[PDB]
Amino acid sequence: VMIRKDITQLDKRQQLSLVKALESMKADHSSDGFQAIASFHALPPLCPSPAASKRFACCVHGMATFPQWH
Amino acid sequence: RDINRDRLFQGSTKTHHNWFIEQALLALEQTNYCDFEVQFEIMHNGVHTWVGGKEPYGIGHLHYASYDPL
Ligand code: CUO
Repeated sequence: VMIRKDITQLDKRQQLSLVKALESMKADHSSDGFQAIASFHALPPLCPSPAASKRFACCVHGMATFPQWH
Repeated sequence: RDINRDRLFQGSTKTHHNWFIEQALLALEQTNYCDFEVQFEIMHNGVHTWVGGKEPYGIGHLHYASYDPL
């Protein structure tokens, strides 16, 4: 039960963690890292394959699957 | 209500720790109901004074306080 709350409700400590965590995430060299994670949604496009000539953006947008993907 | 002391909003910088919180948390600590109540009640008093302030007919006074909707 990880809890998601309104951003406003959040405690300073709660905020503290998020700020530090994201900042560290930014640094994260790993594929799990933030920059890498960002690429999932859009450019660089990963969808057809991570290395493919034509790449499309990962958007199952305009589809029923859309909420699940997000 | 003469909340002369607007100072109430002057919480701590960490922001979680507040006077109310410190006071309340301590009250929570006691197992005994009686012990709990003494701490509990005093914490209760602070708001009455803070809002009522100097004003003769207000939260601050036992007589008048029930009149205010706060
Ligand atoms: O981004 Cu693809 O949806 Cu909000």
